[PDB]
Amino acid sequence: VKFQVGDLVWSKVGTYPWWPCMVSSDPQLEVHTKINTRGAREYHVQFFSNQPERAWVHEKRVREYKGHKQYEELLAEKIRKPRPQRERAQWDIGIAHAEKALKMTREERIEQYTFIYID
Ligand SMILES: Cc1cc(=O)n(C2CCNCC2)nc1-c1ccccc1
Repeated sequence: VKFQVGDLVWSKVGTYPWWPCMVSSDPQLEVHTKINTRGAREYHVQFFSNQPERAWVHEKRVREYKGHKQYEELLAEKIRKPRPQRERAQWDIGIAHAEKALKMTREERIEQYTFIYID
């Protein structure tokens, strides 16, 4: 286990670009990490954005978030894909939250950002 609740990370999921997140406990499993049905470790994350979104993400697609400028180093992991405006706008909002979260303590981030789940 490389990440704990409140850690800031980048997550790469499906068709989405590397996205700023906060590791969090799954609202049902009450764990932030697990071994999946293929035998691989995953982490539970909240994506930073205007709309609350969460996912279980494979450990190979989770990276420590040190700052927004790391994005260039992640793409590298010339021909470049364009940045679709609608997604770019949502990603910019997410990054603004992650940049504010970076200035907080782990306890502050947990208090400030942990989602509330309603049945
Ligand atoms: C980055 C990302 C990956 C990703 O897998 N999902 C899923 C999560 C479950 N619900 C469907 C969408 N949403 C996002 C996302 C995009 C923009 C704003 C916020 C989050």
